[PDB]
Amino acid sequence: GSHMDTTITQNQTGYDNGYFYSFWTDAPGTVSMTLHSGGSYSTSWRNTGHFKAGKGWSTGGRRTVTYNASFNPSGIAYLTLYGWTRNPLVSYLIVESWGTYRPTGTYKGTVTTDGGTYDIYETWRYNAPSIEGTRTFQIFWSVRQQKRTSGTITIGNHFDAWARAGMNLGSHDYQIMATKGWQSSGSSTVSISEGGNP
Ligand SMILES: [N+]
Ligand SMILES: [N+]
Repeated sequence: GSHMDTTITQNQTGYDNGYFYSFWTDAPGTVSMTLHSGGSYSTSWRNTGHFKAGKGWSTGGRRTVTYNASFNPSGIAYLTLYGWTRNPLVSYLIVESWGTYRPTGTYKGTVTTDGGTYDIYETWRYNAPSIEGTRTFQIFWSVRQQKRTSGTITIGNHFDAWARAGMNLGSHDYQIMATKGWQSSGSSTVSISEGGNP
């Protein structure tokens, strides 16, 4: 594209081609995010700490989104539609692919959506970094039963299934198609846009 790509290595957020982006890590210098044209970005990490990087929207909602990804973890990493709510403070992850560790937790059934079935889990995070600072909060999970690296995510269907399982979201903060991980190494290239049939 005409876009002059840049590479981010320090915690930050902003907009790029109308897309909200977020980069966060506790191991600066060991992970980078490259901003591409439109809703595209790449990541690269080597012996990192915690990291999360993605493009999407500064205010989340019941969007139907379509993505395409190259996802290459050597350890614990996820390819995931990732977001936050406030009141209550909740982090949620719709997990499309994973590395050496598949997420698990308190199992609350399944949701079938977008050509596949997802396991539903709730976990808790204690005194951890958040959009509200150091906090204890819920994590809502949908983990696809088979990995994939492209397709359409009907976010509304996950929200509804969680609600039926008694997993209640607050007022939406950001919502990104993220590459997230803990330590080890890897790379990703991810393209996201709103669109596709719900
Ligand atoms: N750690
Ligand atoms: N993690």
